[PDB]
Amino acid sequence: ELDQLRQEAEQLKNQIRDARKACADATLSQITNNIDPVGRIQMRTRRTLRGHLAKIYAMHWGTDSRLLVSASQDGKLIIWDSYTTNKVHAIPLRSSWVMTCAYAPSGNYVACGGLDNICSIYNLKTREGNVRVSRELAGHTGYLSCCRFLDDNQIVTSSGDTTCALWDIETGQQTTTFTGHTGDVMSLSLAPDTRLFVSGACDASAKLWDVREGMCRQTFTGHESDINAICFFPNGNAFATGSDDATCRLFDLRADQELMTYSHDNIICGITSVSFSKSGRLLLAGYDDFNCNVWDALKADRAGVLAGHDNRVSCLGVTDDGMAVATGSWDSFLKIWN
Amino acid sequence: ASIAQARKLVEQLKMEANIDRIKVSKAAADLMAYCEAHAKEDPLLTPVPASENPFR
Amino acid sequence: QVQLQESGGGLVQPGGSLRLSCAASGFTFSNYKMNWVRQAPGKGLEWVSDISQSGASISYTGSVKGRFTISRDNAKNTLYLQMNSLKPEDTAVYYCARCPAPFTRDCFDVTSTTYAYRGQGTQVTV
Amino acid sequence: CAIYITYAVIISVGILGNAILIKVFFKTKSMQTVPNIFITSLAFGDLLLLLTCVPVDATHYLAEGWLFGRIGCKVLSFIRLTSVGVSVFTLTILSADRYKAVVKPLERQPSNAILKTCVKAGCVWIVSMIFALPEAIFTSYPVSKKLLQEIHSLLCFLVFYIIPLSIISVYYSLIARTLYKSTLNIPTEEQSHARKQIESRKRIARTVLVLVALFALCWLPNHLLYLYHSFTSAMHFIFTIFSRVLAFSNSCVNPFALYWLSKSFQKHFKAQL
Amino acid sequence: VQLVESGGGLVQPGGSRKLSCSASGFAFSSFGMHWVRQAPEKGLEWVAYISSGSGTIYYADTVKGRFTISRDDPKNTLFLQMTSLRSEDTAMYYCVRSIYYYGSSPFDFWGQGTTLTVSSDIVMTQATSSVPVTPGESVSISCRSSKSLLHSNGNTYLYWFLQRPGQSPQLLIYRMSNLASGVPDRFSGSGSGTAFTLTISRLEAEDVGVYYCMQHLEYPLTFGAGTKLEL
Amino acid sequence: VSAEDKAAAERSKMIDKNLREDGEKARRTLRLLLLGADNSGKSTIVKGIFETKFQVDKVNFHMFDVGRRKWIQCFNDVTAIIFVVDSSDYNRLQEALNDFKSIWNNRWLRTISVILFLNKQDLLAEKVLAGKSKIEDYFPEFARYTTPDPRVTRAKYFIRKEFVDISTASGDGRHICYPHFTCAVDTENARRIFNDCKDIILQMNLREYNLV
Ligand SMILES: C=CC(C)(C)[C@H](OC(=O)c1ccco1)c1cc(OC)c2c(NO)ccc(N=O)c2c1OC
Repeated sequence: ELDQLRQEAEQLKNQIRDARKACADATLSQITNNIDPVGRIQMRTRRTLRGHLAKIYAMHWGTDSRLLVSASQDGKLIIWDSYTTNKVHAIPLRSSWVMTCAYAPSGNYVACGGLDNICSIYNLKTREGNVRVSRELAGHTGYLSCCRFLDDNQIVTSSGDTTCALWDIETGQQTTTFTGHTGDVMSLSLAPDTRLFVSGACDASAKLWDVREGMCRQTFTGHESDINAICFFPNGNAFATGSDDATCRLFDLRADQELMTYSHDNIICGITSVSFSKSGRLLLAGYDDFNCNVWDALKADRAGVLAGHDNRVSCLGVTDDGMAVATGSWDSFLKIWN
Repeated sequence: ASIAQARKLVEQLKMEANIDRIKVSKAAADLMAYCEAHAKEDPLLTPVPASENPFR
Repeated sequence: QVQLQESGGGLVQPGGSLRLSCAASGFTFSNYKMNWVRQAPGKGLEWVSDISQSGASISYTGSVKGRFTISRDNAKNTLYLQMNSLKPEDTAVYYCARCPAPFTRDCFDVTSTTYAYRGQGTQVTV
Repeated sequence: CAIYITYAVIISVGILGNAILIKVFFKTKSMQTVPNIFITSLAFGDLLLLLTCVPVDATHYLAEGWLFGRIGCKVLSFIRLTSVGVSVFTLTILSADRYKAVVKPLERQPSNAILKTCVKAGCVWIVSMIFALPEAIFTSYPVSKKLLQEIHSLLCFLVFYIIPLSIISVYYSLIARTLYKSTLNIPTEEQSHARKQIESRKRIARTVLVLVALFALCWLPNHLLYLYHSFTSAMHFIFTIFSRVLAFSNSCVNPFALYWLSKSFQKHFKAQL
Repeated sequence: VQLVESGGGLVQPGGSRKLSCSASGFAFSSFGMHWVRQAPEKGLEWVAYISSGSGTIYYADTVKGRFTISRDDPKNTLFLQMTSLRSEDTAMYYCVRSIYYYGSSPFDFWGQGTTLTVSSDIVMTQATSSVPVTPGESVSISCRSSKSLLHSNGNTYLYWFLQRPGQSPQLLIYRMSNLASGVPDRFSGSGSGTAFTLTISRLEAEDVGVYYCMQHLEYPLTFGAGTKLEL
Repeated sequence: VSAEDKAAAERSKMIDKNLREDGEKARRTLRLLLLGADNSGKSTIVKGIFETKFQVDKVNFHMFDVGRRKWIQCFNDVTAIIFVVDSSDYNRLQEALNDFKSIWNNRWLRTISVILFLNKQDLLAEKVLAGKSKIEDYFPEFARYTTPDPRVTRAKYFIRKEFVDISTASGDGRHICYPHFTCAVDTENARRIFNDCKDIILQMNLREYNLV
């Protein structure tokens, strides 16, 4: 009976909540109450990457920490040499509604997707000296909101059809599909070991998936509205979410519950992007009020502001050695901060 | 129908309920330990001298 | 966890009265603009009424204007819909739907097929 | 000496208007883009004109022949002439640019043309300096000035009052006709969105014609006096001071028009002051 | 990729001859194109260079004012006009493609080469010229430069080419340590700023030939004399 | 910088030039978002994404029909939103009004004007002439509504006034709605779109030029 199934589901929810409550002894703030304050964090715009003629939806850093790819709604992917601000590549797109982009760890490929429901893989290393689309991954029934390369032949995409998928670019087939979200999945983040990933959807919950197996391991709730950003802690045992209730939250996989809340009274706009520092001590979040805030992740005290964008900050990344922060925005400008 | 969806939700909740969880104090201590162990090599946390900065 | 539990529905003769309650938890009730949504048997979701964050702005669909009264209690996190002179065409399942984002007036997707911030619903029949 | 009060009031009003305009430019991020470049170039020219016109009142009023050196009273006259030229020419170019914005709206352009407008403003400054170059002698042309003085007067009158007035009048008349004809295309009825646009566009057109008339009536008397002196007291001194007051009165009008039209500028002025 | 050059042959001294190269199989418009000579029984010698879009053009000091380099992007053709040819321009002319962006591999592909017969800058001293060797024995090829090839940005602009007997040169190592695509992992490059060594861990029958060193630090590009490995 | 860095910078400058030309070519087109509904006949207005292109008076228009709180944010830089309403069916009229209100009040669509096409006026005229269906049942205010065949005229004016009241209840002039009446056989809808977009761009120029 439907009523009996609902009763069993709510009983299990109560049991899980009680287990989480029992497992909680002291909040993260109490533990990190004696930690020395991080102090004011001042970053100045080292580089301003100009050339996009429309709002920027996504950016991704290369593993070399020097090359980055940016996606813009004018149907162009631009690969920047951030040291010299030289445009290495400019990739025309079949659809100009791109809302995500990725850079392969090897650096041979970039990916993008959007309202066309397709992830396109582009080969940067061709014998013809030209960038060409390698594979087009079709099968998602909603807009692609994120994509992350696992290796040169495996990619994970989160779509607007409330599903996340793992692809095999060699054959262009969905190897496994991750289901369970009841809202549009907006972003995903891969663990350092690339065995698990976390995805945040429009149902105000994040889920931890097993790439090899293909089912959700844990579900994390606590946000009051749609989750727009997510990113792993550098050690892979935690992650931070950025949502539309003007709040960032930190979750621990082992504790399977919330850890700390990153909110302020005069912040009412939603968070569009979230990223950690190299050591995980600083959390950087992009907001709709045109600014980026730096949060002391251990103490939930704001450490700085990356003011300098005149529109919504849509993307935000940190290099693999932590030497810079690149924030793109809806004013068609990218900035490198240090 | 929605009966299959309810059964799937119940099965997922049951699979999620019976997992091991550590105390939140241990998780906080581990995050603190990582942050203090990798603090020195964080350019954003501790700014580097302009000689080694590649974005002068 | 965002939850909306509806209660107060039942069976009433035509021209009778009812009162529906929507106890809310998992979110700060004050910053959100609440709605009332119903699904007639064999029909899709229909928007019935809504109330702003403080209760200053209140709107109803023309079909139920003058018969239903919406109100909220931000202290008790409860949403109400007083019903007067029920009609045979008013039988439906009544959902309590929350606006997707706080501090905002527009409410997209409230009447969607699989909206995430809607209640289970209560059945009002005449 | 009942007229010096009006002189001081006009100079103070113009100086404060240009100061608040440039402060709004350099302080507020929202009020800083391609169209504001010509506005603030005009404000700079107005400041230079007012501050190079006040010393004439300070020195040559009563029993004070000359205070500054000959090079001083040669550089001051040059700066006054180049400020007049840059203000008038930036008025003409602003008229043209507004005409392009209004009458040809679909021909969008400014996205990275900040350098183009900056170099155009620089060219306006340079051409004003070149047109003020013939004043690099001394009162200019002390003696033996009956033909050179006459040709200088004719060319100055033409270049500074006929060509710019003609251009600004024709462009602003075209703007007025376009706005009046576009008032009809507004949804008219179903008010609170349509009638507001109608009233705003009619107000803009009226302000535009008033601007043309004010420029003409303010700048005519000074050129008339100069032409009369070039062709060949009590009442003449009053006429001269009134003519100069009218000539620089239009300077105060330049920021007031944008204050009257744009409500954003009105709020910026009310916040900054 | 394919570069074919035509226009060589016997030329009377003081005459004029035009060399044309046709590029097929790659985006010819995105590559800067070079010309390289090789007089018989002598090493290579860079001649000219035209940028992508013909924006930048360079000539060797011994050809400047007589040779003219041009490209036809719509026709994917590269030309070299030679006027007043004298009795030392007799050589085999190679067309080379080279694209420049961060991480690129210039001088990757070399044309077949056409033969023409008639009648201050960094010197790269390669010292040894012939070294006997047996297959399976590791070889080190040394190099020297008058001026340090290491730049302030950290790139040591030294290029290693191999010219097999009766074949065009092939890029082995770019910017000192980078190993070109399609090259076996046996080859390696090392050297700090002036003394460079080319290492071949295992020698096969296909590794015989003349190995050349090139500097790309400054636009008068210069080559070494070449080391010959024979069995 | 080195020789290779110089050539890389030259290639970057060539890329910059090509991007500038592409943006100049793409800035002369006007992008529109078609946001009707099923039974509204929005497809037959102008004679994944159903993109349709039309050109009148040597001005190019690009219309995007996606086939919602998240993907609607991509269309915040479009020239205008073309909202098509089936005016004959009174049952779905309230849903159309709610949809129009949601689009109008959105945070990212708060500066976009809406060209409202009240489609199928002929069917509405036939329905009101028949008299079988009364607008008063669905909309009680139509019973006490008098216009400022008269019955068809007051029905049309009430239907349009509902949407206009929604549009003018907020905005403060940052964007306005352009109501129109369409019969799904009218061939002038492209001209209406062009004139309304020209007025929208004119008002935008007036705003950005400190004239309004
Ligand atoms: C626009 C040009 C005029 C001629 C009106 C110009 O007037 C103004 O620019 C002005 C600005 C504010 C008020 O007036 C001006 C220029 C002159 O020099 C070439 C002189 C002059 N030569 O040395 C000697 C006496 C003048 N008589 O006052 C005089 C002068 O005024 C009439």
